[PDB]
Amino acid sequence: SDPSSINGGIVVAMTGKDCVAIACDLRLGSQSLGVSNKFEKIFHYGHVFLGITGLATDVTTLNEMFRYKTNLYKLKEERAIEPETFTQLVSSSLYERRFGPYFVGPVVAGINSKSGKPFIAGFDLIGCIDEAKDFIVSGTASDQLFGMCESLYEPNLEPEDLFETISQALLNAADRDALSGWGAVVYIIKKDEVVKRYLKMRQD
Amino acid sequence: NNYDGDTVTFSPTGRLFQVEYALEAIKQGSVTVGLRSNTHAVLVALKRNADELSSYQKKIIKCDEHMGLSLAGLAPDARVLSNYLRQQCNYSSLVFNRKLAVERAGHLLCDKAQKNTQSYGGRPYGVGLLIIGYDKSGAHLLEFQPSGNVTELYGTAIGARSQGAKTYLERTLDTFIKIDGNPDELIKAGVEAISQSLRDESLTVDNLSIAIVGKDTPFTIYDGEAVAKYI
Amino acid sequence: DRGVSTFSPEGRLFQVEYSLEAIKLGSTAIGIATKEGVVLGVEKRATSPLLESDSIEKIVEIDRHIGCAMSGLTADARSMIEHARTAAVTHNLYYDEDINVESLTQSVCDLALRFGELMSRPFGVALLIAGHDADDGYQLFHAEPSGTFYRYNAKAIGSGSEGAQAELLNEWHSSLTLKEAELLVLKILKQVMEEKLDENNAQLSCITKQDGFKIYDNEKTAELIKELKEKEAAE
Amino acid sequence: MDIILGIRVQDSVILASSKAVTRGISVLKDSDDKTRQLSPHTLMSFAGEAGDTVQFAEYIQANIQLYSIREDYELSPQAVSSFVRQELAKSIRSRRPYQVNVLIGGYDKKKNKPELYQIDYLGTKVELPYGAHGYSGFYTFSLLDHHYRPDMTTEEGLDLLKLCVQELEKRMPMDFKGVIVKIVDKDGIRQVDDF
Amino acid sequence: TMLAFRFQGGIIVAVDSRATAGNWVASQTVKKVIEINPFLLGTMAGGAADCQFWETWLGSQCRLHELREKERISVAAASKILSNLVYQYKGAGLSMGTMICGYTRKEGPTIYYVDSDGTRLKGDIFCVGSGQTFAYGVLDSNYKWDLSVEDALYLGKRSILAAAHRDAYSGGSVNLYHVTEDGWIYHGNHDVGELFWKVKEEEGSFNNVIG
Amino acid sequence: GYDRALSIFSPDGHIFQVEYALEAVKRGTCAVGVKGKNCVVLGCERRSTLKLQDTRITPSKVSKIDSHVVLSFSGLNADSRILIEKARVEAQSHRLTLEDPVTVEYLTRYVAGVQQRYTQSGGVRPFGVSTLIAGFDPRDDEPKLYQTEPSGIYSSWSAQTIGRNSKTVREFLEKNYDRKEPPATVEECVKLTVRSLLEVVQTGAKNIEITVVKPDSDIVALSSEEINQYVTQIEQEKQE
Amino acid sequence: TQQPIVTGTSVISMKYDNGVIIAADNLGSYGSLLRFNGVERLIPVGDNTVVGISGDISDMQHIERLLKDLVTENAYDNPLADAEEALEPSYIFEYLATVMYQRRSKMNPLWNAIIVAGVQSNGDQFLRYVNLLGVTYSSPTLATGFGAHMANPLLRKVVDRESDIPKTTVQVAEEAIVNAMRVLYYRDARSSRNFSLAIIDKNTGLTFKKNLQVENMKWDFAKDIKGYGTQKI
Amino acid sequence: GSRRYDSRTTIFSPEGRLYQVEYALESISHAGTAIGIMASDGIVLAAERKVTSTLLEQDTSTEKLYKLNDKIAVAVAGLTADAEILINTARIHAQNYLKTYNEDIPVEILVRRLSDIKQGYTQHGGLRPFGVSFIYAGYDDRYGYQLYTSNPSGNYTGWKAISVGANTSAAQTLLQMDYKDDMKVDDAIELALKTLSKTTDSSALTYDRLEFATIRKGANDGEVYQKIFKPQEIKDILVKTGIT
Amino acid sequence: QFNPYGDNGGTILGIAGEDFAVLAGDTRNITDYSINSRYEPKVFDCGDNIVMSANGFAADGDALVKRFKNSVKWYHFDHNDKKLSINSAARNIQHLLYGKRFFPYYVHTIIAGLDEDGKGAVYSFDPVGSYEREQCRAGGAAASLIMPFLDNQVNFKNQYEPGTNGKVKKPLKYLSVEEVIKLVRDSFTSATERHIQVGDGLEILIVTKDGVRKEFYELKRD
Ligand SMILES: [Mg+2]
Ligand SMILES: [Mg+2]
Ligand SMILES: [Mg+2]
Repeated sequence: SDPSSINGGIVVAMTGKDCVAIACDLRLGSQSLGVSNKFEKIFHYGHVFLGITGLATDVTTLNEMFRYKTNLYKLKEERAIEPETFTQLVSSSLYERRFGPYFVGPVVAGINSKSGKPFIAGFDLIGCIDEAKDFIVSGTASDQLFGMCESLYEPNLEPEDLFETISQALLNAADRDALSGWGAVVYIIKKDEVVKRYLKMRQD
Repeated sequence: NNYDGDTVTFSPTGRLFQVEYALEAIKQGSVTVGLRSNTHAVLVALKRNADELSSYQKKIIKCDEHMGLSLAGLAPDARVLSNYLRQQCNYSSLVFNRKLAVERAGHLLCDKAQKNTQSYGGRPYGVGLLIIGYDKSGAHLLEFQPSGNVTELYGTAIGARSQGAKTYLERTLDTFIKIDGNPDELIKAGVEAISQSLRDESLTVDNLSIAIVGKDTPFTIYDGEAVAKYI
Repeated sequence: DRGVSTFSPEGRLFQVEYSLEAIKLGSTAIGIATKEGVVLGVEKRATSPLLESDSIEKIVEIDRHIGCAMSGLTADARSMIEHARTAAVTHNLYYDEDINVESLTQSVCDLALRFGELMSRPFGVALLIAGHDADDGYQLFHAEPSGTFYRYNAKAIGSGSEGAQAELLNEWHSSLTLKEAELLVLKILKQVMEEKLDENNAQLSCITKQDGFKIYDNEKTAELIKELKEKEAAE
Repeated sequence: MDIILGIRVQDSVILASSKAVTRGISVLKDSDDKTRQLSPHTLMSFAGEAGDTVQFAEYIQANIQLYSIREDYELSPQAVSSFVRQELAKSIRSRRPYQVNVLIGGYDKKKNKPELYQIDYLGTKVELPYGAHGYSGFYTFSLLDHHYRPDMTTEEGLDLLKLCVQELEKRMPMDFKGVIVKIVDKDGIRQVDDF
Repeated sequence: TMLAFRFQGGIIVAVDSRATAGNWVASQTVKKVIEINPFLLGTMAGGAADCQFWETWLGSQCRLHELREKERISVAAASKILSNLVYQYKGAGLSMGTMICGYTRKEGPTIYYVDSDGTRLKGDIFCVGSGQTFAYGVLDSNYKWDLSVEDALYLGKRSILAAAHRDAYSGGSVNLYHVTEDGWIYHGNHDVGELFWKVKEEEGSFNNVIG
Repeated sequence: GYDRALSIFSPDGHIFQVEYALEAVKRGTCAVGVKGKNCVVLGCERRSTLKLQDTRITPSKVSKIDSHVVLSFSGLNADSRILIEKARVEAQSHRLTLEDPVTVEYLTRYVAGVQQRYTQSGGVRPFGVSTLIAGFDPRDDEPKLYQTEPSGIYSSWSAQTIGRNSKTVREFLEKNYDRKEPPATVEECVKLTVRSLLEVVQTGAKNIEITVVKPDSDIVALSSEEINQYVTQIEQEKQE
Repeated sequence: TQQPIVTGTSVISMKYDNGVIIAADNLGSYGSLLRFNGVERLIPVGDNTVVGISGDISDMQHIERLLKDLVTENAYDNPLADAEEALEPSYIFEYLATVMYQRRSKMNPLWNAIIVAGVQSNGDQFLRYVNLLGVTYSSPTLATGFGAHMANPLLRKVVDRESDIPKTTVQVAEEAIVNAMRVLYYRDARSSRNFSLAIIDKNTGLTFKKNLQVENMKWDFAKDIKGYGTQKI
Repeated sequence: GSRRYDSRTTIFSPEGRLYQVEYALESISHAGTAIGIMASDGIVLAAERKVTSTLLEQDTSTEKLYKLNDKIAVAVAGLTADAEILINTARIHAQNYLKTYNEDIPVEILVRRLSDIKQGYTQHGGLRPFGVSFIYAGYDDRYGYQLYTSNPSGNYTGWKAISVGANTSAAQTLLQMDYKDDMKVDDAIELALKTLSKTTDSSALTYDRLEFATIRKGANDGEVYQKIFKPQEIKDILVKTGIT
Repeated sequence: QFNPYGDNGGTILGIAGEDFAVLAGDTRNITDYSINSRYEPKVFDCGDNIVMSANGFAADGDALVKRFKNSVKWYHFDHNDKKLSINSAARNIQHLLYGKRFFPYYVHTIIAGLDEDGKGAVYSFDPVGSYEREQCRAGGAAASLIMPFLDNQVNFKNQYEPGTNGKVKKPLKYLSVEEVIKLVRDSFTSATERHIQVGDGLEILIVTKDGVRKEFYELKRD
């Protein structure tokens, strides 16, 4: 009934030293029934990464929508969109559906190509921007993620250390949620290289 | 000349040529006569045929139980205007339980025709109408012109050669107005009036069309052998 | 330029008068009404011998009790026929009865003057609407693009109309049989047609109370043509 | 309607769909084909609310057939599935949404690969090795999770499908009157007339 | 209760005649068969007005088709005009259960079940209405493809009678139609009050009732 | 909206815009249609003023409306796409509602109806296109060939040509086509269609396109070499 | 759809030999609060019609304006506005009846019960009712709200059927109406002592009486009533 | 009324020509020449900027070559403002197709769509047509490398090599002379520049008077790269081919 | 909440004879337990020898009758003063009713007259337009009290011929206008006794080839 918890899933993002990390589980279900263990929730448009939790049809729809908009942005502007600008675009796009919203919990992550400054941001289903320094959480196990991140996180972590922190934050939070898990992916992002790692986790 | 391309253009002398050309279509139409007394109102119309195989074009249209008209000019325009009257007569009945006054019926026709003379794209109506009726203030006869001008009269005639019938009625004014409680004599006067507009042809059984409305007489049309009595 | 709904100084609508000229260029169509039925006949007028003449549909069914023949810009007639068929069927739906031929004709003629700046110009086609109803019996109407319709005992429209109408003037009487009318349409068509009349370049049809509207077979018309030739050679 | 299954093997996609059409307390038909051929190498099975299912399927069919004629070209299964998803995703926020769940089984002639897509009425698309809609998956996914291997032969796929239908016939309360099975491969679409 | 089934000699259509408003019997003389044309029949179940209105409307659409196309409309096309129409009104509260039955050269004898939910089904046998289950019992146990027009007509008559007896919202009388290659043929109105005692005596059935 | 009456009558009872649309058809490349006993062939001229053309991707002159019906044309190329699109949509709509593909006559009647509508609608000009519509009705082995024109009139033809120098090829077809015995085979029908185009075309190289339509959705377009063999055989018999 | 706020109670009326009588108190209630004590709910139209309105007062004021506008509109291009083509009671009623039923059909009614009382051109008595549902009926006696339950019974004792109308004089009819108004004051919790009464006679025309009061009331017997059963003091 | 002032943009001449289309084509014949050449391993787009100035900022300037998506590009000849209206529409159409089918739009489908829009302005609406002719250079996995052209009439055709704008008659003759089917991109680059160098109305062909682009599978493995040449890169290729 | 519907009570009855037809109805109009009018005509002459009554919610009933009378007027205008046959009127009323299928005229409509062969005809409608020609039909409040009586006394249901004991039915002999009026009066007298919404007066409209005649009878006023 509650659209935000039919399919289930989670996303978490963190900042480190000259790097950002964004991660998500791979589960897609119909309430109790697990349907797919390859439903990725992180997408990217150039060097800007977007994670989306919530109702899966809207996750897919928005991805297609932001691909549409960022492709036109690039043709006209003759440059790739930046995280700060994309964040405003996501907010604008969501609020235009104020009284008929997409049931999602987006999370933007990336590094500004000009300033080199790491950037993360979260939103509610209708566009409110949460621009945190430390971390952003989203999904059915957001409470769990808040508790993991708030205790595990420390500022200025190196890429390979940040990987361990965000991976353990996601994994242990998902294991306390019935509608999350079934695999996980972690993106480690630096100014001009991105590494994608699939995590080994319990499949129940 | 340069000012007759559309209805939205006055001429340098203040004339509306498209309206005047619409008025010309009436003069080409077949003659029809209207006249009334204090009790009854009568329409007499000379119907026109295409040839000997064809029927004679109907000239008279019923609008309500107490009102109707005769036409001269573009028949389809008379159908549009008579349909409008039918609706207005009907609106008055359904909403106010009130038979539409003949004078008010004329005012509505005037205003409908007027809109077509002041706007771009449209055209004036190409027909003249003679409306007869019996309402709360007795018998009535109206003459409608597509310029918008509507005129209440004792008697009149419109169409080709209508001047002959109109002069006759102008002489007979004092006589036919007094024909009260005698429908057949009032029709006779109308048949005699329309006869002053005939040349070459005469009134035959499928040529003549008569209508009447009065105190205790609903608007009824007489055609065929029903008018042989008056030939 | 000038308005589409403009009156001429004589009090006629330019466009309506010009559409009448297009109808004069059309192929001949003849209708004859009798007490045994109404006959409708048309000149097909194929532009080339390779054109399959049976595909030329200038006579058309509106309902079981109403038929229609056309002359002029025949493409314009299609929407008029569609309206006529819809009006005929719709009335049956609303009133559980056949529609009067005059009322059908009136409904078609209401479209005529719905042009301005609605459609952009009048229809360039005249129709002969023939049918039967219980009230007024067998009827033939001539529907023009002016919105005017006259009832006729007999009528010819198209390129050979005034010559055919003069011939119908002499030949028609109130006691004609259906067979006599059929031959009469064939006779007058043969007179005004450029090419020699046969079953392939001319088409007959009739409407009777019993059998309704029927388009004649080429075999049936061919016999009536042969019957015509013999009776003309008989004196 | 009720049960629709799909399984993608080595060189083909197999769709199984129940034959029953129950309208209340009566089984009206026991030979209903709950599928439409969208293109020569693409088949879509469907299940949901009465009327909406067929109306939607035939609407999709018409659109794909229109595309085929216009371009003289067959769309890939992936392209067709994306078109279908968008229609359902559009539909879910309509005045009256299409209440239809579908499986799209196609053979991509360009890549020489079978492809199975599961899409629900919300417009939720997933590519799968095997899929189901409604209560079917609750019984069948455990068997498939167990006996399925990606290099299976069409005959092995049919045997595994029989195992699924047998389990459904044993444990499901509703009598779905067996299934119509259809295979989609490089040579096109064909129906297994004995199952 | 209304049924229709395909067989060797074409189609049999049989319906009851009762109409109710709650427990109140509004009419026992209802015409639940619609003669769309000389080859098409329409059965009516559910809302009286909805069925009547839209099936006579269907006949107007079928007539317009054969005027435009100079050819008899197919049973498939006729049924789909009705199903597409009611589908536009889906949710508004129409209540219809109908069988569109007919014969054409290209199709042969054909029956389509059309429904206010938008359901359109082709099939050999259909029973629709509150007493459909009672009619199905008799039909399924006695149906064959090789039935004589006489025997098929009786089976349809008997299957309605079965439902008229048990179903409280069915009864009145039985209307029979037989659809062939040359069109449909009406086979009379049969009052259940007389038919029941006749069948009971001749057939030896209905031994639970006393007469 | 733009409501201007562009197609209107003139004093002599002519609609000049419709007649000028025919002049656009007269300018268009020649198209020919010939129906045999069990087939219809559509021949089309390709003007050789345009070389360096990519014949793979260039819009072909003959277009499939459905799997069993085809449409060729003469006149404005851009205008033809609009009619073809509408026709293709109507073909799928007919299948969807009637559960049966369109008859060749029905599809023609639709396309002709669209063309007519553009001759008495405000703000639009007529289509500068005449079409040849050919195919076989569903479950029918009788060949069908229809023609349409800007005015909206349509009719069936045993054989017909449209476009530039169509007067000449119609002259040829009128003396060479026998109704009592039409081209009995595919070969004879294609040969007669190529012969008719050779009266007008110039070179028999890439200037002639041929498309053969047979019953039961059997439509194929002949290649350059296949057509070139007909061109070779025709002239070798002519040298006598 | 709304709910009535400021309301008017019973409107009572009856026919007599030469015309009709209509009456209605001058109160505008706001629920149980008797908020407005000077409200005129009888609205004359010309010199031959009186429209009595109960129910929502804001809607009454709207209807009052429609009628005022109706008179204005009827005078336009009408030389016989004060003669043969003057507004009749039957015209005014049918107009209101049309409006009432149209408004109910849009699910936005005028929350009223109206009685149009008047005399026609030919001297015939006119008395007809219409309400928020567009329901119409005529009778020798008509009353709204509580008047339907208490006034009609009393007025029907005077004119029980059509044949009793010529036998009923204006003095007898007015007496019955005034008595009915007293009874309603005794028994309607939303009535006032002050009321207006209108007579439309075919001979003497329209007589409109304002500031009438209920008088000759019986209360003395109240002194003898003690307790609710057993109490003696 | 207003009829008096109506030019009637969508009518036939007595000869059966569309006045406004013919006059729009006359307008385009004065525009800077644009050339497209298709090779087996890529496509070349070359175009001449019209009588420029020394004070024009060339590196940020774009009047001829535009990007529709990553696979398709266009060369413009005519009114630049008109072209940008259509270009933005085309860009949107490609994105709509990508969103619907999750595949890049086939070149012809995009070309047909724009050509249909142009057609509409010649048949209805009473508006003037777009005074623009395009050369479409694109790639998809069905037909591979494709060259098309569209003009104000809305008619489009496919080409191996083609020119639009000024001196197309002279340009098309020169292309027809030196073009061969087994030609490669580097050879096509040379042919394009040589053709412009001979057909130009200017005294000499220089880097500041040119826009240049290539669509190559010369991208690392099975994929396509668009290259809009920079002013310095156009200057280098002019020296390489031996024109300056 | 606003309830756009109401119940004005009443009861109507149509009986088709061999060459005549009657349409009767009581003259009482009510709401809840109050009488609005003891004489409020419910059955109307609509012209063309057709009589009509729309029983139930009077506002919808008056609206429908008014609209049908209007349809008769326009039928004359549009079709050359042709007489509207009873079968054609019935079909026209179906379309009037079904035109408001999703906001119905809350009425049970009955019309009576003569068919085109001169025989008596009665047509019955439900609120949403379903209709059927009948020999006998009561409508409204006390329809359930009257119809069984009419099944018995007009169609001779459950009646057999003495001596045969259930074997031979009572033959369906035709009824005269005087016989029908007796059955109508007894039907309304009986309905008045046991139904509180029925009483005051009975008005009957009789239709023959000669035209439409009226008869009025008193009913109990309690
Ligand atoms: Mg689990
Ligand atoms: Mg029972
Ligand atoms: Mg009582």
